[PDB]
Amino acid sequence: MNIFEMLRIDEGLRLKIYKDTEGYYTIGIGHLLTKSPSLNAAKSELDKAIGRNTNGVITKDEAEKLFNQDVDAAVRGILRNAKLKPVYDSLDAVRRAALINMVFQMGETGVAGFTNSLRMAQQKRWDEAAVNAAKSRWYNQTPNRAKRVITTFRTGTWDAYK
Ligand SMILES: [Cl-]
Ligand SMILES: [Cl-]
Ligand SMILES: [Kr]
Ligand SMILES: [Kr]
Ligand SMILES: [Kr]
Repeated sequence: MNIFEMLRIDEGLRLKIYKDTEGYYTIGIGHLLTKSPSLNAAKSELDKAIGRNTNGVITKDEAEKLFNQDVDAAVRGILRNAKLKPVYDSLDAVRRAALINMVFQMGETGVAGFTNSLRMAQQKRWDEAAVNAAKSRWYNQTPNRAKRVITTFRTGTWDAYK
């Protein structure tokens, strides 16, 4: 199991523009197109992303390309975030994956806000931090995913993903 496999399980794969749980236009493997209501806006954003006239549909290949990019940007964002980088570096590899997952899903920003947990996470207080992260809109909104991610973070194993 690795980060790609993990997020691929958590975000799925859709070839046609769809709305996420939040109702935002998205495509591929969790590739948010836009926050705007405009499906037109969304095709435009899509076209620009792919470099062609998609007409709201991409191939698998295209989807995996956005995904590679998105994973990559997620990692690089972490590493340029001053709050984040140090937690990251302190982590073992499974746990690092958990952090990247959250960052991909919520942004450096949304993640920036788990300060209380993350501190505990920097401290190796697996249980404490896990319980605190649970007190989050994040968890209440996508409890099953949230659960898998928090378990991975806490245990440092992929059990949740088997
Ligand atoms: Cl893009
Ligand atoms: Cl979920
Ligand atoms: Kr955390
Ligand atoms: Kr955690
Ligand atoms: Kr966490």
